[PDB]
Order: sequence, then structure tokens, then C-alpha cells
Amino acid sequence: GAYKYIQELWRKKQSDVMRFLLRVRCWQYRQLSALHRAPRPTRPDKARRLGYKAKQGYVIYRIRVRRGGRKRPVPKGATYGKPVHHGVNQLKFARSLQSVAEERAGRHCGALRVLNSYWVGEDSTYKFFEVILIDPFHKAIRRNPDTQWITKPVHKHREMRGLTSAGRKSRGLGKGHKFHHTIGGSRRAAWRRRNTLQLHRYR
Amino acid sequence: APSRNGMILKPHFHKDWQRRVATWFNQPARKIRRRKARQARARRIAPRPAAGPIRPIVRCPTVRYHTKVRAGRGFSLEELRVAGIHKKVARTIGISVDPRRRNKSTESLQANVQRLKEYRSKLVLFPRKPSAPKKGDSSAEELKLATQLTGPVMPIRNVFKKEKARVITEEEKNFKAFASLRMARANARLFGIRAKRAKEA
Amino acid sequence: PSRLRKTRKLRGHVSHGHGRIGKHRKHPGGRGNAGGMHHHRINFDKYHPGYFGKVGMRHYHLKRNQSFCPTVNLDKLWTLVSEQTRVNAAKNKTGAAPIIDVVRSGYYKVLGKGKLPKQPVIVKAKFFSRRAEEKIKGVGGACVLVA
Amino acid sequence: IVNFVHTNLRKNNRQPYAVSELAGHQTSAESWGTGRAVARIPRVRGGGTHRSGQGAFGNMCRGGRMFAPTKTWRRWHRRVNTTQKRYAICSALAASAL
Amino acid sequence: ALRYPMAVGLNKGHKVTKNVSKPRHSRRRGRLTKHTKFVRDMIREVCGFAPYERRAMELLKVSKDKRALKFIKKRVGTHIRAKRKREELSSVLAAMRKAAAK
RNA sequence: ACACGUGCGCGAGUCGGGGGCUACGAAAGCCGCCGUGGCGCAAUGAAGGUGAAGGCCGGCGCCGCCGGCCGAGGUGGGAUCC
RNA sequence: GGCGCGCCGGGCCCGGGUCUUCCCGGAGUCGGGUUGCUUGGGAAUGCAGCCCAAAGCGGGUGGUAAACUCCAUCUAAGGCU
RNA sequence: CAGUAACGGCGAGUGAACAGGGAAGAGCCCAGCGCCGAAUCCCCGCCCCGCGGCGGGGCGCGGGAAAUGUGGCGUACGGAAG
Repeated sequence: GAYKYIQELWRKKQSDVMRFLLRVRCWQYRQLSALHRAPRPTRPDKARRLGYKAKQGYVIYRIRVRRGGRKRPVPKGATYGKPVHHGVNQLKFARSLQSVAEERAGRHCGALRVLNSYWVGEDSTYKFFEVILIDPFHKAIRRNPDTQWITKPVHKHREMRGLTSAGRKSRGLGKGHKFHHTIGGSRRAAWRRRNTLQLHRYR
Repeated sequence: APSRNGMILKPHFHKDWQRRVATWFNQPARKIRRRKARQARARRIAPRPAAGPIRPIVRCPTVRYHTKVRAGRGFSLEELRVAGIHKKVARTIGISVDPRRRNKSTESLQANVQRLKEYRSKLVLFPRKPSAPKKGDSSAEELKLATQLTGPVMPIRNVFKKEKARVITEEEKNFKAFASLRMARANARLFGIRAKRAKEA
Repeated sequence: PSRLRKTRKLRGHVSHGHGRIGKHRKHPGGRGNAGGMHHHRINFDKYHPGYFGKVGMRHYHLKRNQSFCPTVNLDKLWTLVSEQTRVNAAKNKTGAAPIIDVVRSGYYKVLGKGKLPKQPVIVKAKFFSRRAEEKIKGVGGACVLVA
Repeated sequence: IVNFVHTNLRKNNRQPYAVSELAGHQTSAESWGTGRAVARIPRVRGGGTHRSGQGAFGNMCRGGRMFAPTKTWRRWHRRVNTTQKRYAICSALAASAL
Repeated sequence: ALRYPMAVGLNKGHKVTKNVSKPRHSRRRGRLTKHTKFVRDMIREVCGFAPYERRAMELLKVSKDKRALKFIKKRVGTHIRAKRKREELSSVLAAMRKAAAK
């Protein structure tokens, strides 16, 4: 099967073949605009996994995110507080650059809905991500019983609330000993219950 | 400032705790809501059990509770196969399935098979087409005695078996329980180095 | 009941029973357990010795199930098995000892505190004390270990 | 027992009453200062109406909140021992033959 | 001589007989199927070896398989993945050493 | 939340407080294989752990131990009782 | 509005158990280093940046770092309810 | 569970989880791997009952999507084929 051959060929990114293809495309993607429509997935194979079917109504954008950490937006680096909160330079944004990419594509095309995204190249200044978008109103999606779940208003801006793959990876949830702080719905729901006086009627 | 002889305590009230006070005046109205939502459920599933499907005999883990027997999640797939039950026909005739439950033991496996021979013999099955009988469905009179079962269907009681009074034999009398404990503690512990100094020599 | 309280006898009285010289000020010794080593050293030494400092080994993921070993004595061991057994096993001439399963009653160890009444027993307990064994053997019985 | 079980079980059908958290603290008040010959109470910020410079916060101020505003998490209900509940009825039935 | 079942010791716990079924189908996940072996057999011939492996190949050839293991560890992360990698660099080099003379 | 005093109930127990069952009543009544669980009934050690009476009198001027009836102390002061 | 007994319209003609050969899985991602934040998480619980970057009898976990062993337990990097 | 394990100028203070007892209880779908003449899908025109949730049927060598992979079978509990 053709896809499994492309699968392991994308795991040898260090190879002579893929040190050329990821290098000449990373050239190409800098010369196009910051956020534009890709005519197809750069990787058919990777988009297969993340739920992209190549039918009418599925949209793939190719957006770039300026690389590096988030510095504290304060005038002249002065943070009016205690020596703890002085930090500005070596701070890191809570969400990944991939999820930042999805919620620029998703912000732009409000009519569409972000399914998922995947990596297609990094520079020293720009990571490039193909963001997969689905029409909630095209009758190829809207009449398919296994893709009509996206069309409901519950899934409005999945990218923003962090219900996409990269969106969920900063919430710090999952099961077991590692993920206690997000027991319940989320980090905030855990914090909420644990910090409530359950003042019963009787005691 | 502490007065005199009196307990040292650290009250957890240093946050904005008054905003997040959960008062239980919902409680008496909640029990009305939960009860009306439980009766109106049972009135829909009209001859079916109100608690719903049968749960398996399940040992509690971690040595505090491991002498007790619960109602588990659902029957294991090696308990349904031995009972002759199909895993997807199980759910539809009121048998709890989970694909997760292992079986490390035969007695706890066999406990849940005899459990299911009871159920299928206790099972009253109504024909989908009422006015034309089908084979696997129970007899006309068993549909007419058919009532609901208020409470958990085949309820799980933890029973210790009847041991009789025995004359203590000269061997059981002679056993040294304390020294036998204290010996095995040292044999469980020191083994590692007695295996290592013996492989040495 | 507010009427039964002290505030109801302090109407008319100026200071409200909190001193006229040293006024009722908000937090004159710090909030809570402030100055435990500094200006409340004597209170924390005189009534709470051992309060400050570390001792012994940290045990990070401690569960209160692995260290579960609740004890019955030989004192109240005959309460766990009914009055009907004790009289029958005393009355009967055959010398058949009634079995006391201690794991059934909820306990995992039998300690030897009380004076066990002189008729043979069988104790199916998980753990045993040395004195607990000697008393059961002394009366004339078996200490059955169980898993 | 009857005049204890009655006096606690009749607290258990008692609906909560409370004064709102906002009640009294819906001004933008600040004390004029130490000078200006007025009594250092949080006065209302300047305007061309009656309220401007009156006296907003405090239990003693017109408008304002009450001292210790009544809370919904007041311990309204009193649970009694199940035994004492019977020992009130056996004491109530016993005294309604005599 | 009677050995009672004990809650402690070198053979402890409750007397229970143990059934032996076929293990569940996800326990064998990520075991090497010959069809999927051929794909990595195909693509390795297409692509080659990564520039960190080319230094890792050229230090095994001078019999510095500790200095290789210390190097591969630094590149790939742990002592465990690196030793598995080095038993796969030397296997494809001992495969070349068959072809080297013949 | 804690300490102590006091009143009530049951008492090596005790408590449904969460849950379920059946105008006032969102009350009250009930469940005990709903007593999980809470504190109590056991202490101690950092911990592995261990974990709360015995004299004598016979077999083997003495032995571990086969026995053997007996048995939760002693003293001084002690309200009451005889 | 809320539901079954018959006229009926199109759609769908489907299962089980054993024996036997075939097949079986998501990569700049886990993982590692370093940095900052977070956490009850302590030789780094979670999250992110950057650098390095795997495997397939594998991989993660097994609350004190590590090397060598056994043994247990799930199957990550896709989605719904 | 528990103000417990643990964190902390180990100071002030912070502080979970498992097991257990309940309320409810529901399970699942792709991609990959493979087979079936792309077996799939949207839109326009024509008519027909007919729908204030534009839907069901016929009708055209009408257009388009799509082998850079659509539909069915199938997903870790295993699965397909004979």
C-alpha cells in the first residue's frame, strides 16, 4: 500500500532526499503570504490520519507562525511587581505554535471549522503548518452521517477553546497519576471543586 | 496570638473562599428531581429491571478490601464465551459487558459463568413482533407473570461458608504461627543476597 | 441563641469587656501562627514541643491500604463469634474447638492482651503476636495462618 | 427531650433569608481625608445631586450596608439523634392519655 | 509438617488456581510484521543513514563502540535506545562486511 | 476549626451527616448485607517492624521443658457499707 | 404532541461456532538535554520554547537519579457520545 | 480518604490521589493493512406527489468532485478471506 511507503519516508527527515525537499519547500513557503489556501494537502498521507477525506467541502490552509518564545509585553521591560514577576525574555507561551497556527486559520475563516493540523517544515524564523478546515454547510459534509457532528453549533471555534489535537496538548489532561490537576473537565474545573466549601444544610 | 494550652491548627480560609461557597438548599429539591427522573425512566422500560443490567461478582483490589465482593463494571469476554453469550447480543438482553476485565483466576471466572446460567434461565424475552411468536422468546404465560425487579437484579451478598467445630489434631496444635511469620519475613527479604553469595561460592 | 450570650450583658459598658487601657485592636500579635520562633517561642515550646524541624524518611506515594492491619485482642475475641458457640463448646464433652475466623470480623492481626477463657479455640487470623500465640496454645488451641 | 427535639426539628423547615453582598457596596466612595472638618467616613464622589459628599459605607451611614450582613450559609438546619426523635414521641404519646 | 497459606513470605498471597488464555490483541502492538519489515527494508535503501549515524558508523569501524554508545546516547537520548541503535548500526555494518570481501 | 465546662440520648460502641425508600411538607417517618466511612476500642519506632501479668508445686540440693490447681498486683490514706 | 395491531411505498437480503492459512496501526511525534512557567509531585507532576531527535519481541507507565535483569499493566502522537 | 501522603526562608502557609460507599451508566467511528470494473459524492436542467426543517422517485453518451483515494467490509475487545 502506497501510504505506508510515504509514512516511513516522512520519518527519515534527516535523509539526503528529505534534507532537500523540506529545505527547498521551506524556501518556497516563505515567499508566499503568511496565511493562504493550499490547493491540496502537501502530505496526502498525514492528512489521511487526521480525518481529511479528499472530497468536496474539505479546505486546507498553509499558515506560518513566527518562531520562538513569548516575551512579556511590558514597556521598557519594567514589570511593576515583586522580583518573581520581573521575568520578560525567557518566558514560554502555554499553547504550542501548532495550536497558535490553527486559531489564525480558524479566526480568518469563521464560516469553516478546524478539524486538525500537521507540520510541513520549520526555519529559524517560521514553522509551517497545513491547517485542515471543513465546511459545516456543504451538502457533501452536511449529508454524511459520520461528518455531520462538526456541523452542530457545539463545535464552533474548536481551535479557540482547544478541542483540536494541538489545542488539547497544553490543557494537561489525559488519565492517571500524571493528570490529577485536570481531574474533572479541565485545570479550572479541578481548581473550582477543590476550592469550594461544601457547606451542607445540616453539619 | 495563641492564648494557652490549645491545639495548633491551620484554617484553609486564606483565599477568596466566600465567592465559591456551595450551599445545600438544592438537596431536598435534587432528591425530588433524581426520584421523578428514576420512576419516569422505570415506567418507560416497562417490564425490564429498574436498576437495569446484571453486574458481575468482582473482588475489590488493594489488600484493605480484597475479602469483599462488589458489583463490577460488566462481564469479561471470557465469561460471555464460556456462558455461550455473544458480546453484542449481551447488551440488548440486559447483560453488562466491558472489553477490559482480565481473568487471572478460574474460581472468580467460574463464579460469573454460573451467575449468567441463572440470568438466561430467569430471562423473560418478549417477541419483537408480538402477535406472531419466534423461537428464542419465552412462553406466553412467562410474559403474563412478567413484572419489574425493584433493586439490583441478582443482588450481590458477601457470604462466608459454614465451618464446623473440629477436634484439633496433634499436628495443627504443634504449628508455630509467630515463628513461621518471622521466618518467612527474613526468607522473603534476605533471599536476594543468599542467592548472590551462593552463586558466588 | 443570641439572648443567652455575653454581648447582651455588655450593653451600657463602654469597652465591651475587652480592656479600657489595652484597646481591642485587630491583630496585635500577628495573624494566626505568627512569631512561632520569635515572639511566641514560649507558647510553641511550653505546649507544642517538636513543632519546628524535620524527622525521618519521606514516602511520596503513600496509600493507606498497603499499611492496613487492624487488630483484635484475645480480650474481646469471643465477642466476634456468638454466645451460642461458647456455651455449646464448653457444654460438649467431645473437645471440638469452634473456629474463630478473625478476617471475617474485619481484623487482620490477633494481639494477646486479655485472659482467654479456658476452652480450646481455632483462630484463622492473618497475622499473630508472640504473646497472642502463647495464650491460644496455653489454653490448648491452634493459631491457623490465613492469606 | 420533647422541648429540645421540637425546638431543633422546627428549625429544619426554615427557608434561608440573607441581605445581598452588593447591598451598601454599590457606591464609588472614598474618605475626603484627615482635614476638611468632616468625619473621615467614605463620602460619595463629587456631583450636583444630594448624595455627593454624604457618607456611603459603614453600618451607621444612611444608605450603606448593615454590620455583618446575614448570609445564606447560616447553619439553618439542626440534625437530632434518631434515638432522641423516638424518645420524644415516646414521651408525646405517653402524655396524651393522662 | 503443615505450611498454611500466609499473607507474607517468598510464596505469599491467597491460594487461587490460574487460568491461561490467549493474551489480548493489543499486547503484540508494534511487533515486526514481514510486510511492514519490507517497507523499512525498501525506504532505508532509498533514503540512506542520517548524518549523526554517519559519524556513528565511522567510530564503530575503529572499534570505539563505547565512544559510539556515549555519542548515540547524546544524539538519541537514553542509554537504552542508543544501545538498541548500536546493535542495528553494527548489524548493517556486519551485513556490509559479508559484502566487503564477497 | 479547636479546647474546656454543662444538658440530653445510646453506650464498646456510636453517628446517616451522603444516598435511597414512601397546603403545612424543602418537613417528618423509615433502611442495617445502605455502618462504606468517621472518630473510639492500642500503643510505639525515622523505618523495616513489633505490639500490653504471673507465682509456686511434681516429673526430667538444679535444667529448657512434660505437667499441676490457682490466679489482673502490693502498700498507706480513704467518703460510704459490714 | 405522545405509541402498537393491519393496507402499504421505496431501501436493505445481512447471522453464528470451530478448524485453517493471511493481516495488524497514526513521527519533527514520543523520548532526551536545557530554559521558563506551573504543580502536593519531591535528581524536574504538568505545559511550552529551542537543540538533538528514535524504536518495532517495540513503545509508555510502574511517584528517589542511574546500569543490568526479571514481572505486571495499558497501546501515545486521529475522531465522536 | 483528608487537612492525610507531599510541598514550604520545612517559616507563614499550601495540599492532592487510589481504594471504598453512591447518583447516573452507553457505547463507539476512522486512517493505516487489505478486497470489490469509484462500487462513491455535490450541483444544474425536465416532470411528478409534494415539503413555513427542500425532501423521496423518475430523467438525460448533462457538467463537476475523485486513483495526490470516494463508498462498502473492517479498528486492538482482534480482523478479513476460503
